[PDB]
Amino acid sequence: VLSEGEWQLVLHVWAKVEADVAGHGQDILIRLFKSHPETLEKFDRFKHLKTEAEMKASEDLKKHGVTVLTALGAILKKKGHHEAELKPLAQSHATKHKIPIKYLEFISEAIIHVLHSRHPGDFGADAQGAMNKALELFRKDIAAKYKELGYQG
Ligand code: HEM
Repeated sequence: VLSEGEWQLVLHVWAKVEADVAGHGQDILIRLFKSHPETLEKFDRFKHLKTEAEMKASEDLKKHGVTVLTALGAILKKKGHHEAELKPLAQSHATKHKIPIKYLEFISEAIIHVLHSRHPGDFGADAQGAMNKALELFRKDIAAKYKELGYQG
């Protein structure tokens, strides 16, 4: 679990991300779709995007970007009791979109990759440590509802 002090740095650096939701939303995705071209093939609305130029112009991504990073916001505030924000996401993620838990790893890798970029003196080590927990945790709760519907895979 995250201790009081552990959620506090998380909730802290996310208070910063709050500041600007969509540009953040931006990079993260470009960092999924770059490092793991496999992810891209999931998004039926985004695969025309060959290059990374194409991929920053496109305004339909940005606003997917906020969509995603809102869903993550709410889950976080609910620190550690989020088991009611999660259920919609776990459901469609398995059944509609047919996503691997391992792409929820790739994504989780890309987030942190980018709050080290856009967030020094709060996203140092100790923040990076709790942050990775609380996503670690995000996927465990996700992964376990997957088992349930039978897509631990
Ligand atoms: C922090 C990770 C993620 C979160 C919170 C997230 C959140 C959501 C939200 C709220 C939407 C719209 C509502 C819905 O369709 O259920 C969405 C759509 C979708 N998610 Fe995610 N998603 C996540 C991770 C992933 C991962 C990494 C992939 C792919 C490798 C993925 C692929 C999809 C797909 C393809 C859609 C359908 C897009 C469309 O046609 O509108 N998601 N997800």
